[PDB]
Amino acid sequence: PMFIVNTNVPRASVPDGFLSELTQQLAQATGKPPQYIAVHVVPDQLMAFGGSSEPCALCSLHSIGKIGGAQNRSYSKLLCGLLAERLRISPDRVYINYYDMNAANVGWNNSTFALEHH
Amino acid sequence: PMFIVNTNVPRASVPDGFLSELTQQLAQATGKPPQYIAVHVVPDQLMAFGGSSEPCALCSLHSIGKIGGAQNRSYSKLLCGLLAERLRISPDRVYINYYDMNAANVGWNNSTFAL
Amino acid sequence: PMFIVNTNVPRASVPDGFLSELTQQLAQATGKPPQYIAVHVVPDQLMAFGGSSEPCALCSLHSIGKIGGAQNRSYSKLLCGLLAERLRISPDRVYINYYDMNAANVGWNNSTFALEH
Ligand SMILES: *[C@@H](c1ccccc1F)c1ccc2cccnc2c1O
Ligand SMILES: *[C@@H](c1ccccc1F)c1ccc2cccnc2c1O
Ligand SMILES: *[C@H](c1ccccc1F)c1ccc2cccnc2c1O
Repeated sequence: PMFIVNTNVPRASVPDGFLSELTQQLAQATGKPPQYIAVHVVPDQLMAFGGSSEPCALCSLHSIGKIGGAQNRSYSKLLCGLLAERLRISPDRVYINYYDMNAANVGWNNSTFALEHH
Repeated sequence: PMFIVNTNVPRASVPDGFLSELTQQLAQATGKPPQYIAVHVVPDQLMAFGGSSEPCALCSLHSIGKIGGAQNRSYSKLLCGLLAERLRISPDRVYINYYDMNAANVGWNNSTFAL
Repeated sequence: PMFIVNTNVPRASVPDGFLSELTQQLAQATGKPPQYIAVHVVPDQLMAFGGSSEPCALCSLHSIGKIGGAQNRSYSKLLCGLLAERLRISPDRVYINYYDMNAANVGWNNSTFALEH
């Protein structure tokens, strides 16, 4: 699982432990061990949301499975809550794109997660 | 809908009004209200296109529907036109990835748009 | 085809020649002419892999076709090898998302690559 946050919030406003908190929370939420989880936060971005440059975030979550209607709603509540609490971004100025990745289309460690066939 | 531009053009070369013009033109082209539209411009990037570092752009447009053959060709004309005029990037050094998003896969305001 | 690398490795550590080597190696691996290949490298990123801030990279490769089981494993070996050699990033701290794009969903030069209908 991989979570990316792009925001116009300044770098100094990103709490020091934010990456670890996202990692732990995403581990719990996805049921995947933390060792698999990647997080990427990009502050100070030039963005508009609804024509306004008030604090906002455009995000993506990639996962192999564990993606879908009810699950995604749960992720949104969790992640909007963290962005609101830690970065002070209103949940209605956050977008999160969810991607259900096929194991064959995720590369890692010189190979992919499609190990079953040649 | 959501549009991202990554370019090696310097931030200083990004004109006042650019984000707003993108927002307005995207609202027009996609038919979605301006309040929906998110735009994100990332200048000063380390990029090569065809092995050359002349001005170029790599872009994406996500949308719930309104993605398709003729529509995408129309978006490309619109967006390449703007990037050429405003950022002086040649249209043949722009790539735009189009994504048709399912509403259940776009999160917003503590939920998704399937709800 | 376009390849993006986001990494917490500092810009100073990105070696002269890196983008060009990516460009030429990707042309070779995809069998596509270099003229088509776009590369984008983003250093100095605030990111974690497994909760650790040791060097890591999150990457993507988009291609119209030439995406699939064996091909992607080959791309991974190639690109992890280059990231390891050039940026000193361990292959097990690299993720690469592969996207098989439809020609109708890739814009270029005022249009797309779907010209048939
Ligand atoms: C999550 C993940 C991380 C980076 C890019 C794309 C992804 F889907 C993930 C990583 C590894 C993994 C191994 C086995 C089963 N599932 C996995 C993931 O969902
Ligand atoms: C590769 C490519 C570049 C940018 C975004 C998405 C892509 F798939 C690519 C570029 C151009 C092209 C022309 C004809 C046939 N295939 C092509 C590609 O795969
Ligand atoms: C715009 C949008 C933003 C991020 C990802 C994908 C998108 F399409 C958008 C926001 C909300 C919305 C609601 C209903 C129908 N379409 C919508 C959009 O296109």
